[PDB]
Amino acid sequence: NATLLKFGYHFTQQGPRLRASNAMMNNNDLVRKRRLADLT
Amino acid sequence: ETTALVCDNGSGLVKAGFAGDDAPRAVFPSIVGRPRHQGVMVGMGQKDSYVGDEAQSKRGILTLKYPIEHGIITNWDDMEKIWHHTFYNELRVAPEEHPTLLTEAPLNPKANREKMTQIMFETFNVPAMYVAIQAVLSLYASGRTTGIVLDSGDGVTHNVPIYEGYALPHAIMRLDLAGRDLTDYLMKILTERGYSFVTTAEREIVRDIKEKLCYVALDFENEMATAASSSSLEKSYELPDGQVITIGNERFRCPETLFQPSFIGMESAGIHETTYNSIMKCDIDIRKDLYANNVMSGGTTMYPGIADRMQKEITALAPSTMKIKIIAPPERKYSVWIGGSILASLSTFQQMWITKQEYDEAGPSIVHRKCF
Amino acid sequence: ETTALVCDNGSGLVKAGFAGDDAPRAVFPSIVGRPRHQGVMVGMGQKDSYVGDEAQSKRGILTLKYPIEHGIITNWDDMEKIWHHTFYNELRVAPEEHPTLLTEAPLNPKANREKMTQIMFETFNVPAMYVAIQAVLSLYASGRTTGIVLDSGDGVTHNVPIYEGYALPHAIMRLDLAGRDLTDYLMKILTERGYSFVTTAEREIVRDIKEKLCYVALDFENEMATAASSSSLEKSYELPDGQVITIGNERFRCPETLFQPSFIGMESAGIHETTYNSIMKCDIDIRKDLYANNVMSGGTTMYPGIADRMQKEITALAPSTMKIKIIAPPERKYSVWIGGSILASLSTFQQMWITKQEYDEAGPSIVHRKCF
Amino acid sequence: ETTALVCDNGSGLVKAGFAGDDAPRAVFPSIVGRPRHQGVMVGMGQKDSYVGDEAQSKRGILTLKYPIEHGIITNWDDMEKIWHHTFYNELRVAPEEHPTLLTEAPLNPKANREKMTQIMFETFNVPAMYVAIQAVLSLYASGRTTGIVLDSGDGVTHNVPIYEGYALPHAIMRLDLAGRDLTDYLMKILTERGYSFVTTAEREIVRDIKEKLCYVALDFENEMATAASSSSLEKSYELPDGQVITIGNERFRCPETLFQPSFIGMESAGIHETTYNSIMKCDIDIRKDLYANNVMSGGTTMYPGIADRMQKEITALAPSTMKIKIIAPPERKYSVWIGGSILASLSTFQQMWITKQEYDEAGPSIVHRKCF
Ligand SMILES: Nc1ncnc2c1ncn2[C@@H]1O[C@H](COP(=O)(O)OP(=O)(O)O)[C@@H](O)[C@H]1O
Ligand SMILES: Nc1ncnc2c1ncn2[C@@H]1O[C@H](COP(=O)(O)OP(=O)(O)O)[C@@H](O)[C@H]1O
Ligand SMILES: Nc1ncnc2c1ncn2[C@@H]1O[C@H](COP(=O)(O)OP(=O)(O)O)[C@@H](O)[C@H]1O
Ligand SMILES: [Mg+2]
Ligand SMILES: [Mg+2]
Ligand SMILES: [Mg+2]
Repeated sequence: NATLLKFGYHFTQQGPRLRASNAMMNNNDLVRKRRLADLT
Repeated sequence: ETTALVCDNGSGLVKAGFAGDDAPRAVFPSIVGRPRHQGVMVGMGQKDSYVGDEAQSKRGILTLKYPIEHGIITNWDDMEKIWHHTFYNELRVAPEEHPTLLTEAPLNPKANREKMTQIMFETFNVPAMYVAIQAVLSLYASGRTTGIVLDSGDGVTHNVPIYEGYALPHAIMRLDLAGRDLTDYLMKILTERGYSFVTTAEREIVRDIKEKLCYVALDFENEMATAASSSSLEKSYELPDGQVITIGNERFRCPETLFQPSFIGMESAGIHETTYNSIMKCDIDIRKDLYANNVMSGGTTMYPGIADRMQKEITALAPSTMKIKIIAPPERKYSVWIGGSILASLSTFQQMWITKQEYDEAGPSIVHRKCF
Repeated sequence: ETTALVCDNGSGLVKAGFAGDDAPRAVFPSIVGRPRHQGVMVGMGQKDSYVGDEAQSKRGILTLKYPIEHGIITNWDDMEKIWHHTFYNELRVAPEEHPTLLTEAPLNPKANREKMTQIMFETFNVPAMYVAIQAVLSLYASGRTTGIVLDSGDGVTHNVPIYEGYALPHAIMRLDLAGRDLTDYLMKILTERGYSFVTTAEREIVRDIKEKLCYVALDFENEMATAASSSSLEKSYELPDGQVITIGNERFRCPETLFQPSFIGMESAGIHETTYNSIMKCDIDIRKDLYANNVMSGGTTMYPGIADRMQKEITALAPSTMKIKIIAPPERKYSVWIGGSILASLSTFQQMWITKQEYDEAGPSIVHRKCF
Repeated sequence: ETTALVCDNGSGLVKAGFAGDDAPRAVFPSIVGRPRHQGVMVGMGQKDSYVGDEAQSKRGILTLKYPIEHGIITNWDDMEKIWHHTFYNELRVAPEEHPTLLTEAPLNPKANREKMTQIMFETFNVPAMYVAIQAVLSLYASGRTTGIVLDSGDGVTHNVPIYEGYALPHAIMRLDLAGRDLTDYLMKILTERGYSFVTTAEREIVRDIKEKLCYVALDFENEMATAASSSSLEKSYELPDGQVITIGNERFRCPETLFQPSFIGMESAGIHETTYNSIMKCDIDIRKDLYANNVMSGGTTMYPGIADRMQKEITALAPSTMKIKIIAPPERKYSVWIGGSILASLSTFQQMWITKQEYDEAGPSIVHRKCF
């Protein structure tokens, strides 16, 4: 999913923790890039 | 005209304030409290949390969570709650007209710094922000340029050596043993005298006991024998419900884990051995200057026996023709913040900020090319 | 029987067996484990120390020490334990009726060789023993006489050039950067992804990760850009407790320290530059023969990108009218032992042993007048 | 003022000062240091490069490079840095109003002298400059006219014989074996006792050890037997980090390479054999005068056993009816500079300068038609 920006959950395993962190950073960067592209 | 903000988000406490001052304005515990699952109190119509002093005051009906574990931000929504609380409720300021200085421990994940930049620029949007290493700020507050900083807080204990402004990252040492582990060990060893502290509300009581009554012995075995002989080392503490407890050797057995980690089952070495190993991993021509400049910072370094014990241990490990000097100022609990206030007040630093235009143009990766 | 023994005691592994064979009989890790926790169940064949595979299998409750650090024996009781284990428990032989061949890295202290001779003649008393250089054995196993051997193991990385059976000791190069340093660097850089490996039992896990998933990039910057672009270089590893981790650029950043030592703070040059410098310190008329005969040996040469990278770098450094050939056989992890089996089987070697009568007459100093 | 400058740029040290004096004003090491670690403290007057004593004092965080190797200038930007430092920072003088005298070893490339002339006339533009041979200056300082000069410094060792002011260029000998090679050999042979010096900062430590504790034996085999017998020749040295090392036979094995070059793999002969061969290549009627006038100059001649050893060896090689006299004055480390001060003060030398008009008319090639 490319839409969710915040996920409130304390993970236990570092693997999924980092996967989640990268997913959220990715989605926020999609936000950043579309804010940059729409700037004419 | 715009005043800069200095915020230090450690594992246990948040120290936030304005640049150019002497002491932080807002010092509050870095906890988020959520409703208990016991249906005792349901009448409190809040949103979904309490943060900081409000969570600590109402802790009898709350579950308390630390957003940061071992110097790493594990939950980011709770971190957003902490930053919102320290911007709007504690400092009583609007973030859009103040640059912000943040701190980070060495050998942390890069993603942590990237998400700090992203949150500060997209949710609490600042004109500029800058992330700095904590030990460099401690050395800034100490007034000198060469030295090895032992920074011990609530989640991590790290040694960083710096010589003439150059850091040596291959000799940076990190030990996951700090104040919270000592709190847990004190909770474990108070069961020997019949006192049972289990819940997270009692963990703060045990933390208060540790902050008020514990100290570091110069010789551990002699002080254990002295405690076993006479009741001169015993102190009394009054609980919030009026009960009075007495503790003896537990005053000095608790911080001794910093020098003997095997008390809690860790295979690592003590802080003195770690400091000596950090000194031995550097070049031979700078070790003498590191020996005379051992700088202590952090709240875990506030026990009133730790400088003399560290000096004795390091002098035992180092050659006898060396001057070992431990530098323990009285205000070392807030040295990182003091260094941040020093750093944010320099006229030569104002061109090193990361403006919003640069973040828009480059993204959340300019924090590696701009911040050390 | 008088069938000579060949024993190779490296920094990380012990390869022991009988002369005249093709592969070593006993290959086991060179570690000694000692318990760190409290024992509660009586008997059950509990040992006060564990050696080899038994220590590796039970490593979750043991502290593991390496008797050899950077090719130098630091603890001698543990070394006696390793030799007793490899004589009586693994090879199942009685040492008093078998001559022994041992190996040593170049530019080691003399005291190490002297005490090896003293222990082999006074505690595990052999009719004869001989100490040999590892690179000479590697050239023996390769079948040729002229060549420059790059031997990289767990503690040392040394270049020795030999032309027509004559060695040039002034061009022998030694770098204290090998597999264990790469293991430590991998432990340091896995903290960037949030994984914390601290204890010595987890060092073996990181070593296993390095042996299974790491490789050497042909171009470092292009592969870093490719890793930064897409997640095609990422691999997953299953931990002993069932956890799954994913690693990306750390697969090739770890062995790149062999070509860029400044990643761990060392001022030295890479292995290609060291090899080229060793070639340039020899006479001009033999460099061409050294160019075509680069021989790789040791377990650190087992990454599946290292021969092509070494060929590219040396061809970049050497003049364009030269044929640079890297010789990387599939069985190069045990080349030293193979050479020892070759050397101990020659009829022209039987007069070069150091008998017990000679050791009695001369003492523990004939190992310098007899062996190199 | 027009008071001529005398500058001696050797392989290891720079000796600069004013003509007509007795001792050089500025004696500093010929090194350029550049930082190798990460800078973390902003401002504080950090420089990208350090030259001379400042580089030697801060060598723990710097990589040190020598601009001159074996008497040949290999890097010219660093040489420009050295000359700028010795003109503006050490001597505190403006170069445009002072003629300059520079030195060069025999049998050097012509391009070195041409580029020295070009740099002195186009970047630090002087009214006049002159390049001289070092051994002629050494004979000038000794006060006599006839003699054979053995000048050994940090990069080269050359013998020049002169009879009644006439030089014999066909008997000039040059050997690329000097103090830096002895430093490298000492670094190699200190690994036998377990000491590991690798980085360029530790090379200066080894150089200091060599300058303080090494000496030349009168008989090598007898002193080796004496060292093997008793520990009376062992001396202790304290390292910068407080460690104490002990050395025995390494005190005299290191300078013995000057008499037995095969210790470092060179096919050449020793300095005594080279001096005798230089004497035998001259005419028969001047050899007696060369025998009585052996003049030693340079810092490599400062070992406290070298004159007696040279006298013994040359007397062994020469016929028994000859008086062999070695002239080793106490101030022979700066004899070249003293000779330059003598040469630049003569009234008969002022017409031998190379003026700017001559350089403009002829280019950077008149230095071969004017100077030797
Ligand atoms: N007087 C004291 N004695 C011992 N420990 C203390 C004292 N005061 C504070 N501490 C400990 O210091 C820790 C936090 O210190 P500090 O480094 O300032 O915060 P952070 O770790 O959040 O940066 C707390 O866990 C607390 O237990
Ligand atoms: N497939 C592999 N890829 C990379 N490194 C390896 C591989 N197999 C073994 N190694 C490394 O080789 C080192 C030891 O190799 P070897 O030279 O055979 O032992 P020793 O150094 O004890 O003589 C170990 O530290 C291990 O990390
Ligand atoms: N007391 C000493 N004993 C032996 N060698 C010395 C001593 N002092 C200096 N040296 C050596 O002399 C060398 C340089 O001498 P010098 O000729 O004055 O400099 P340069 O070679 O640069 O002209 C150095 O490499 C140093 O090792
Ligand atoms: Mg902190
Ligand atoms: Mg090996
Ligand atoms: Mg000289």
